[PDB]
Amino acid sequence: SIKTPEDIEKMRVAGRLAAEVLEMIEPYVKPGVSTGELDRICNDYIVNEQHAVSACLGYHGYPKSVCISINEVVCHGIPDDAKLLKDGDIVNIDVTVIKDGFHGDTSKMFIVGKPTIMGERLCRITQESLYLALRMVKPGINLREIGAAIQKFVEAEGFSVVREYCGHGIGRGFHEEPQVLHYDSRETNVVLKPGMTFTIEPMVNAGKKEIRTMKDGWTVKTKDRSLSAQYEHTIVVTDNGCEILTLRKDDTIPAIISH
Ligand SMILES: O=C(O)c1ccc(-c2cc(Cl)ccc2Cl)o1
Ligand SMILES: [Mn+2]
Ligand SMILES: [Mn+2]
Ligand code: NA
Repeated sequence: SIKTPEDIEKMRVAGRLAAEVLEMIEPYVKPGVSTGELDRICNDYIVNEQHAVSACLGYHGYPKSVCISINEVVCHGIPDDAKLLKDGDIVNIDVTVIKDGFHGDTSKMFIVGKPTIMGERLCRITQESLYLALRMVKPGINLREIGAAIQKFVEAEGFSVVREYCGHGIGRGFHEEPQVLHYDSRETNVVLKPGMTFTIEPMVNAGKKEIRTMKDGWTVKTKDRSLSAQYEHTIVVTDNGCEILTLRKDDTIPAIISH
């Protein structure tokens, strides 16, 4: 569907709130803190300050408000009061809030304590793959091209792209069409049109692409247990490019990308 100007404004508000949760939580992401408390802090902020609601809580049965994945955990890490961040960890906090019926979806990586070379690199490269994808977004381009570009860049680094998960259209629904693959697929055939709103959220493994789901029915780790990183932004396709709806102060890319 092509969001109307009214819907797009609502997406701007929802996206801003999602981004601000990530900005707000940053100071708390330090050695010693539990992912459980981080989740509590995020939920209180969303509910009490943003007067919004986490879209993840209860989604497909998801138990928490935000997803927090550490190191080898690829995605859907479940916040837990007994899981503490430690020096060297790379942590993804993925937020999705619903405000006035619309969803804002975004995640970023946080480096805890003293960063490790592989960690800094995996995170920087993963974000750059998101960035290069964003710089390609504009009417007429096919999503297949974007997924192809992300994969090419990532694999050039000797990393791999997780295939089981993808970006997605977003709006009044958390996950709407189309699917936004972060790799080249002969199944992908979607030409971008202005007004389309979707996410780009590549999951990149330092090692092999294969994954493993744990036994809590949610946590996903790399099969080989290598590090995995992810960054995500919600965007709206504009007439000559796109507008990042979930941009943060620490983002090193413009909100409005012109072509
Ligand atoms: O960024 C996302 O699109 C995202 C993060 C977590 C999820 C999710 C996806 C499914 Cl299918 C079920 C439950 C959850 Cl929390 O989706
Ligand atoms: Mn997300
Ligand atoms: Mn998403
Ligand atoms: Na990870």
